[PDB]
Amino acid sequence: ISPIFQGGSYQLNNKSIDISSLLLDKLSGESQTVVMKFKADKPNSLQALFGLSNSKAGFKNNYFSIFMRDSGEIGVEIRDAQKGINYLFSRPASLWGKHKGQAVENTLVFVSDSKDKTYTMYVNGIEVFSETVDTFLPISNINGIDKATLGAVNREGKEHYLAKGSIDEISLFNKAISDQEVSTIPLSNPFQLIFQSGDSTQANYFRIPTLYTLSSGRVLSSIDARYGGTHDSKSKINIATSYSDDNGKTWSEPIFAMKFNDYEEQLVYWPRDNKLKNSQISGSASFIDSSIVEDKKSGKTILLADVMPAGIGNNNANKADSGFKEINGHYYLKLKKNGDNDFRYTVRENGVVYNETTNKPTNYTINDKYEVLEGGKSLTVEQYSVDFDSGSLRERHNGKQVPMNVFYKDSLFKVTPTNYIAMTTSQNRGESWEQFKLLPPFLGEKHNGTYLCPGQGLALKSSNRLIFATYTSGELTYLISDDSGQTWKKSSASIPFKNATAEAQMVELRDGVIRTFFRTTTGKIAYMTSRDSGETWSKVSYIDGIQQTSYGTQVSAIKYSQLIDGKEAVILSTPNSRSGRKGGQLVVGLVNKEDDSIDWKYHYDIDLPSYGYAYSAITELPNHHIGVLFEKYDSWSRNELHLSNVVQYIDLEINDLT
Ligand SMILES: O=S(=O)(O)CCNCc1cccc(F)c1
Repeated sequence: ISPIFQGGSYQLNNKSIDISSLLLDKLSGESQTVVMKFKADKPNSLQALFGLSNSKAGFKNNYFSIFMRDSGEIGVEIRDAQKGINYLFSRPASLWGKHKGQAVENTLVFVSDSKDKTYTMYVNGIEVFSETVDTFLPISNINGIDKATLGAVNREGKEHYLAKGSIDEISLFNKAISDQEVSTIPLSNPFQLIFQSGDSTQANYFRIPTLYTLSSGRVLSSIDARYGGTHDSKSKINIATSYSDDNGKTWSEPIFAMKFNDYEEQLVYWPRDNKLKNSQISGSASFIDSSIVEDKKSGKTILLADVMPAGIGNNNANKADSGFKEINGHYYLKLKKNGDNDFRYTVRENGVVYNETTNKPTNYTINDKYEVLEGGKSLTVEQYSVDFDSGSLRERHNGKQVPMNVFYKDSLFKVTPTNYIAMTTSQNRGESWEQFKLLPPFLGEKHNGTYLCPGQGLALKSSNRLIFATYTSGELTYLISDDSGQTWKKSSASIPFKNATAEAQMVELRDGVIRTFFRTTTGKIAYMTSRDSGETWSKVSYIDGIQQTSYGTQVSAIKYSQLIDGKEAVILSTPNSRSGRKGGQLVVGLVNKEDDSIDWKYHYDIDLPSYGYAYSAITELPNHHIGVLFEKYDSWSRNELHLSNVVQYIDLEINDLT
């Protein structure tokens, strides 16, 4: 079906455009599709792009509108006072504003389907909502519609929700076009998706992106594949990876680097209403916060992530217990058996499960995958699936058996309910990953483990040294390996905060000189410096010229390979805002070789100051472009939970930044 109306190049300059004559008598039947290509790089706080209204006295609540907010939220209202219907459907963080300083053409498709009683909205090729109702209201079946309007809604003869922007193309159809037909509509996106809803991970949500450029030129990305909405652990989360061999143009189907099987990998539409949005998968083990590095010596890729046993997050993790027991020099994972009230077992050498009460070995062993064997025979547990069919979250057995893992709720032997760090390696640059190993405790038997800083580890250019930053109360705890990650030692660096989420990322300014940038609770990004390849660390300083919120946001950083303005250059990625996670910037700093101080000379705004930007990953692509994979939404805001396809990838050149 071809359009019943088609128009274009409308400038919305705080003055509505009447298209009633052109459109109203074209609308027929109960199903409609609106296709609109529009720009708004300077939107008003709340504005309507398109309206169908009853403009008469006493019918101010009889209208259909497509509206947007300066937060990037998109939505519709469908209202009829006589029918007593006031529908409002929307999703935050659905829009782009600007890319490389030019207004982005957003492609909006809204489908109003009378047969399925469903309203569906897509923006930039992403389905942002699909709502089914019991009582369907066709958009031109509103009582007394007499105006079709661009850039406002006409209510009682006056202009409401006046817009600033432009509509380059608008088409309407007297049909609810299919999901297939929608897929064929040309897009003008400034971004790409690496991970996305419906891909091989089957997670509907993603958080905590990473990027790392490998020596072969392959670019590797890791991420939290988050199943139970966007909630941190406790939840179900796996670590997924994807790579690009063509400088970020295309990406491989994801595989898992770290995954648990105690709960099904389910693509679930997590509820966003206030009563249910804090529903949380409460009995699954999870991985969270990955970080990547490449080792030149072995050629291996190394990935670490936090590990959380069933039902555990940072909120309830046993502080005061590492989960290991010291036996004269060595660290052994503790285990609690079904029915015991204490942890009377340890995993000794060769995975042998050992009874600490009688110093006796058992017939149980723990394999490489942390699965429980009895006499060489693999034990199993029944898997769980989750659903909201009952009206609340239900977690229940699904009839499938999976290998029994000591991180599981249903396991015969269970680890201490605290946080761990695991490592996995790849010998094929991310085509497959090994079974993970737990790192040993670094701060003692009675200290819970540190938290990995997501993003990149650091491979010093002039040596074999590998470093992963981690954080805990009162310090950064750098984990250092000189033997391809086979053994690790810690290097502790005091910071003047208690309990900070001090997510830290490192750059090598020059041989042996490391600057670490980190999240604080002060509203400023901090930094410290090592001049001996991470053995010792300076006191903490703060960057002026960038603002973060009181709670802070992860910051990513790289040392650029090429000189800028004749100087060594560092690039920082972070929100720049004291209010929320928004106003994303890449900030280019030039190093003063007199004292290694940095002058933050260029600020590149990734999109509008009001549009969301949270955790991020940055890398120098082999062609010297800059790749950025980032949460394009406010991942703190309690209004922006459980959004799909907001972690997005862009390609930039240094001349775009400067
Ligand atoms: O600042 S945010 O709230 O967006 C993310 C912080 N997540 C920290 C964390 C890290 C490891 C395990 C957890 F349960 C939680």
